[PDB]
Amino acid sequence: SVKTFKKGEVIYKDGDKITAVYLIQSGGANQCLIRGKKTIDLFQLGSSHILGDQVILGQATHPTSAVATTETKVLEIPVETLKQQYEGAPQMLKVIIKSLADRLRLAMNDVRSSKMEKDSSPCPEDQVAKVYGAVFHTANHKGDRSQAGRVIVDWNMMKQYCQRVMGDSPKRIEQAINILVKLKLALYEMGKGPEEIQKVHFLDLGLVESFFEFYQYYYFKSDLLKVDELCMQMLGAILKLSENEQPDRFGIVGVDFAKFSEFCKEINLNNDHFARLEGKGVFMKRKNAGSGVVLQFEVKEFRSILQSWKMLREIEKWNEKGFVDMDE
Amino acid sequence: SVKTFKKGEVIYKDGDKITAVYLIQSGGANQCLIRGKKTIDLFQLGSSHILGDQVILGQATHPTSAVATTETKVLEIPVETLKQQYEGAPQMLKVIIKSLADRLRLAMNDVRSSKMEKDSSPCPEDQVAKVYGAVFHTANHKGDRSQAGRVIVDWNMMKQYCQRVMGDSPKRIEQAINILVKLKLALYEMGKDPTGPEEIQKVHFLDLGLVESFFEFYQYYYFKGGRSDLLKVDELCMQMLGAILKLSENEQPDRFGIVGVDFAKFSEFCKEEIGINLNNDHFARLEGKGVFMKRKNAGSGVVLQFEVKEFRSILQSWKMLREIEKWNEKGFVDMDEKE
Repeated sequence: SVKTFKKGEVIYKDGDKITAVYLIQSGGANQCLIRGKKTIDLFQLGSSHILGDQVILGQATHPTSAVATTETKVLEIPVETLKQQYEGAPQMLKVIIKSLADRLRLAMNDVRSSKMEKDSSPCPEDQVAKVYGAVFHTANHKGDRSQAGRVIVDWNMMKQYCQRVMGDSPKRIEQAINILVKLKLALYEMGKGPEEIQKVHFLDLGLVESFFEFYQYYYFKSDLLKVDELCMQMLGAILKLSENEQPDRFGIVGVDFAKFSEFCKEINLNNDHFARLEGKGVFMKRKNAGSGVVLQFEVKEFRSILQSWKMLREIEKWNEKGFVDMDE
Repeated sequence: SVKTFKKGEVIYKDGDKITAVYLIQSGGANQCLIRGKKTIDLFQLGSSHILGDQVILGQATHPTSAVATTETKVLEIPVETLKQQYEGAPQMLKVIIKSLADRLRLAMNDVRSSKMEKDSSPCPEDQVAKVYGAVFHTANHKGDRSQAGRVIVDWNMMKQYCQRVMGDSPKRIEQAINILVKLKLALYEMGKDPTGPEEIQKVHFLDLGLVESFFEFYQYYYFKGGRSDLLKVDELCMQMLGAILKLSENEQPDRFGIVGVDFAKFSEFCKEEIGINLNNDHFARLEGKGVFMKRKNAGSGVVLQFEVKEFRSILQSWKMLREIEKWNEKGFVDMDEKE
């Protein structure tokens, strides 16, 4: 009997009685604590690991939760089989196994109590700039640059550098670069029984530097770093509307109020939506022409603002959930 | 046979080959890392635990030292007894043990890792390469290069970019740059704020290459493994390296960078200047610190080949390590020490 779990499926929840013992034959199980919508990662166990062996200690309940990180095939072992095979082991191996499991228990205890002792959140407000900063400088100093504008960095050669020289968890680093690839700002070269990432391609570091400079500028001194979904929806709606208009000499593209008002209804535009938009950074140069009022603006400004807003939105998605989902 | 240790006795030291395996029948044994005066307590095991069970998975050297915390009685078990008892065990028990011990290693590393975050010392070890990697990069990416040979950085901009993008307390950054200034590798442009005791306005980095060399050295030797004594700057080794780099100062290197020094002159100006006869033991020390040399019998005698760049960078990094130790002790960097 082998059990096949799909990616993201719950193998067992914290508190459930151990009905069988799973030997991971392929894939990966994330031992964690599913906490409402947040999922605090504990450990990642690949093949030849045993889940639910706590029954050796006489335990009846799973201490942690486990989630499949990939299609995970495990071998189902009857609990009493493992029980009677441990009870019938030579005395010294019994002592060694009890000691090992007991110490692992204790270590699991401090781990859970520590991971929750501090860091109330994945990506704290005081680490956004810092984190990406790390990424940037790493790719800016140790990356292959002889290509058409993309910077290639060995995955391990970054998991090292960002953790030793920059002081950043490789998990948070991977999640930030995951946000980058989800916004088609970066790419993942993969390969290598198992399949792992070998390199990472950064299409554009400039945007990364712009983002962390902007975040560190507003955060260390806000009403702009709170991304309002309505304002983003409006910014993205007007950006598409102004996509065809001719860029001016100074680069000011206007939009007739008629089409805009209609689009917004796609609720009812008034000056309060304008004011809510103002506090988010985007300013509208209102002008009067024969066609009525036209909302002139610079595209070099509004495009960058929408980008940084998408960045902040993905960071909020990272904080609310605990990780970055790239399937949607 | 049962061995009875008194409170304080060392059951074994780290690095010692496991010759025996002790089953704690009573008492307790603290597992730690004895390094001179500093003692890093890791984990404590009482009765019904086996010390030395790591030999199953092929450790063959003790990962940590073990000291008895009270009167402790242990049963001595031969290593080959346990190894043969394990190799003849069912494969199910083997995979159970392997998975258990690997998961225990993972959780132990997660505990030791999150404990070093609580370090309150001025410049923790695991932070050294982070502090300079932060200083260097900032000065390398925001510094004004108008004056040749040096990189000028505004002081407030330096502090802010280190705190907000590199995540470093401005006090620690200031003390690291103090170490830099003290070693003639940086300067401090003094201005008068609107308030006259003067005030740091800008910092001049005379040599960022040395900074990168040092933090690469440190990141490469700190995260290596259990052998973390390569960072202990040995006064005996530093004196000898300074002596040999003072000797080989008028030699021209070829495309590899190597220069020579008469083994004669080296030993003679080593005994008559320091006070020791050069022998094979001293070189066993500088070899374990990172100082390797090529001996070749050609012409006048045995000549010692080494690239001056590597040895001078190691000497500067040794200065750095000694200053970091002084900083950790005093709490600041006395820029007027003057050894």
